Amino acid sequence: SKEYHIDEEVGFALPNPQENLPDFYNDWMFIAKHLPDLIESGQLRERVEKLNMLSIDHLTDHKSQRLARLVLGCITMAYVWGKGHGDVRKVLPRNIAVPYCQLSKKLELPPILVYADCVLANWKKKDPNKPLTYENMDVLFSFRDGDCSKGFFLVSLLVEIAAASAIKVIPTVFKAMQMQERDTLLKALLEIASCLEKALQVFHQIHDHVNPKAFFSVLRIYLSGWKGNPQLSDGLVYEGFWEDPKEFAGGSAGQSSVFQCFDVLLGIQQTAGGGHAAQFLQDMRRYMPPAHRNFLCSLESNPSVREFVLSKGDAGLREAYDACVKALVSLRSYHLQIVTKYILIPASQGGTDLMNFLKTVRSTTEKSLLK
Amino acid sequence: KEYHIDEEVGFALPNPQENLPDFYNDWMFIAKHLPDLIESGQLRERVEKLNMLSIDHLTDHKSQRLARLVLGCITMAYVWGKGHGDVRKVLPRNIAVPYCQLSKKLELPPILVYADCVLANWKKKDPNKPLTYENMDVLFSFRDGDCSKGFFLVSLLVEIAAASAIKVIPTVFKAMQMQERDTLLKALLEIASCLEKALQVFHQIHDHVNPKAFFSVLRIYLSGWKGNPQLSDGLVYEGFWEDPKEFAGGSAGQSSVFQCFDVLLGIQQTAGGGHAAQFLQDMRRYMPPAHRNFLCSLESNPSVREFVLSKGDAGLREAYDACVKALVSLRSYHLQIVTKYILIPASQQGTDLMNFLKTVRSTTEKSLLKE
Ligand code: HEM
Ligand code: HEM
Ligand SMILES: Nc1ccc(Cl)cc1-c1ncn[nH]1
Ligand SMILES: Nc1ccc(Cl)cc1-c1ncn[nH]1
Ligand SMILES: Nc1ccc(Cl)cc1-c1ncn[nH]1
Ligand SMILES: Nc1ccc(Cl)cc1-c1ncn[nH]1
Repeated sequence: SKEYHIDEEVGFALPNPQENLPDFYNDWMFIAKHLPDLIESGQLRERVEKLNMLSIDHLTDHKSQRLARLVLGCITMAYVWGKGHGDVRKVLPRNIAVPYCQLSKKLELPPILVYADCVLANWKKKDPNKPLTYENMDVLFSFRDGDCSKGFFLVSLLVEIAAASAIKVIPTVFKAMQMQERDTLLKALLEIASCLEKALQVFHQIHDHVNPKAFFSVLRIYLSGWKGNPQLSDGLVYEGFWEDPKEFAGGSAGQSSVFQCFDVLLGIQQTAGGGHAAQFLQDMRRYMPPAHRNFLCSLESNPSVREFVLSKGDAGLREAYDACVKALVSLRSYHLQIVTKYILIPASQGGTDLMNFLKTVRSTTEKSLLK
Repeated sequence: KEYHIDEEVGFALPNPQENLPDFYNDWMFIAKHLPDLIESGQLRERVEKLNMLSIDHLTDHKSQRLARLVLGCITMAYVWGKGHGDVRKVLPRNIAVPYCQLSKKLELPPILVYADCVLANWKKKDPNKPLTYENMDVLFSFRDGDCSKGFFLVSLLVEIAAASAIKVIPTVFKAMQMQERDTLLKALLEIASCLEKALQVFHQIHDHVNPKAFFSVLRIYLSGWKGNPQLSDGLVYEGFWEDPKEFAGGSAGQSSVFQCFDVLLGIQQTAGGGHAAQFLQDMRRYMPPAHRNFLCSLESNPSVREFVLSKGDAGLREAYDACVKALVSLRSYHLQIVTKYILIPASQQGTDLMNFLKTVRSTTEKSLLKE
């Protein structure tokens, strides 16, 4: 595509993100890399309260401003959720609060671990001269041992890389519509469908590397935020930045541009209506990087691929379009079954509005089939 | 460009349609005699006796904007009735279905919206005269003595005064990239000139609106059903949705030209998770699609604010500040209007309203070039 910071190889992810900061900031990363055994010992909160306020004026490139936001975001999650059994810190220490916020609002992100931090900037290749498989990859940061966070972040990133392969044929879709290149558009839409289809096969790998009683009971709590949470009723205080507490939702895959872009490409207005789902997905855009909003906004301001394919009466076109929407329905319906496996049944051993929420998005997707 | 802009009237609808196809005479009669039907108590009767008219005989965009305006005023008149408290909670099928079908086609919620009752609700008496209050009028009003002509036309007149600055928005972004310091100064000054002229047109609101008529009559018919005690969980659109849906009443926050200058001047009115940032973002779902595409696409370009901040140019900075100073004066003068037309009439039988508008103005003066 364009300078929207989209890689041809990994798409919206950060290509080969940085693992080490300037040693100026080694006080920070010492904490982050040893979080699994700093939380167990009741000494993570104390060592955070010890650190003195470092300045953000020495983050040179963009790749280490991201790495900094990941470290500062992972510490912030570990500090406020503690061991994970209902002990909550409602005020973030001053000497890490204002470094987190000063950086965050220079990348136009909210001061909390978002999807682009802990997934897109949170990976590396085992052998740098090797492909992109679950074997040859490893996550840079985890919360506590045995939380399956390496499985969760990676297979989510792997299908992100899988679907993002279709991003570089989006410009083909829009210009085939402009020059009336029917055959090109048809092949373009078919290629998009093959990517969303194989992004579902990569999505099967979650049964192998994430365990339900693990995800629900440890990794869920560290990825929660302080927006509409009874544990942090009025939000979290960023000491020294805002005197009042600020609310921010936790990390979500709805904060991925790849996963929202195909809905606006195919003309599925998932943001239309006053529904809680249409509202959530819109709010989650301000939790995406700025170049990633501008890409979704630019897709919105293009002629509807749907209404174009609708007007042609082309049974070939209308099947290639229906192929893409069937791939999103299958993904969302298979995604519904794992929510039964990884939230519903673990919670058994309120929560019914979650399935309604997701079924709302699936139904709107499935109500966009042409024929 | 293609954002459906007008050289003279801007984001307003250029010379809207005054009549619909005689197929829809059943609708047009109810809208054109809205005060008489409500005054006699026979409006809800003639709406229930309506047959379902297919929206298919509405081809032109202008004939669809007129129908949205007609159906919207009838809808507002049906729900509120006499406006004294006896509200209807179910919108009859024979108007709810054509309403929602048309709203779907135009990507707007099924409720009366600024783009209907201001941008599409006006007429030029003499085509050879200028766009002045004595040359213009409205198409549809709610009650007798509701001062609908004043409120809508003063707003529409202000919208045109500010839209005269939209044509130099590409000049500002052209000059920033080609590094043309002179024309960027001239362009910024021209923007500040138009905004200060809009404040002068805004003064007419004292002449054609009176506080009692607005607060007691017109304000009622603009109220929606989102977060309202009288319609707890929305409105029934019979035959189109099994469940009631919530939607917000009309607001000038639904106007793009009033949100765009904040976006242009780098004044992030939408950053953070505050109520004000949320409300203004929520209102973009109430603007025409091409109008809300223009807002976020302005967010894509490099920020005019940080560019002026780097150039250490007492000329540039004084010109950039002049625009921000014009917004702060418009927003502060608007607060004197609110207390006259809402707060004071409330005191002859509120705060969260003021604290929103104070927060929005406070965010603008934070953008004054001293930080
Ligand atoms: C244990 C595994 C998973 C669980 C329990 C789960 C659960 C959920 C929940 C609760 C939501 C509601 C929105 C929110 O609360 O953030 C959601 C939405 C969503 N999830 Fe997941 N999820 C899982 C794995 C994944 C993965 C691996 C992906 C993609 C790589 C994904 C993609 C999405 C998307 C795109 C949405 C937005 C709604 C939509 O697009 O239909 N999920 N999921
Ligand atoms: C009787 C006269 C008026 C009253 C009582 C009034 C009241 C209000 C209210 C209640 C809001 C908050 C938004 C909402 O609650 O929906 C608001 C905001 C706003 N008003 Fe008005 N209004 C009046 C006239 C006007 C006019 C003629 C304009 C024309 C430009 C205008 C421009 C705006 C704008 C742009 C906002 C959005 C907030 C902002 O941009 O700062 N108002 N006003
Ligand atoms: N796949 C994910 C990866 C990272 C984060 Cl922070 C959240 C998710 C997710 N949110 C909803 N479902 N899955
Ligand atoms: N919308 C989605 C919902 C759930 C899952 Cl698992 C994936 C997607 C998606 N994949 C590509 N685009 N969107
Ligand atoms: N000026 C307006 C014109 C039409 C409608 Cl529906 C609302 C407003 C307004 N809302 C808040 N302030 N002004
Ligand atoms: N932001 C505003 C708030 C209140 C009023 Cl009355 C006008 C404006 C405005 N006019 C042109 N741009 N902005």
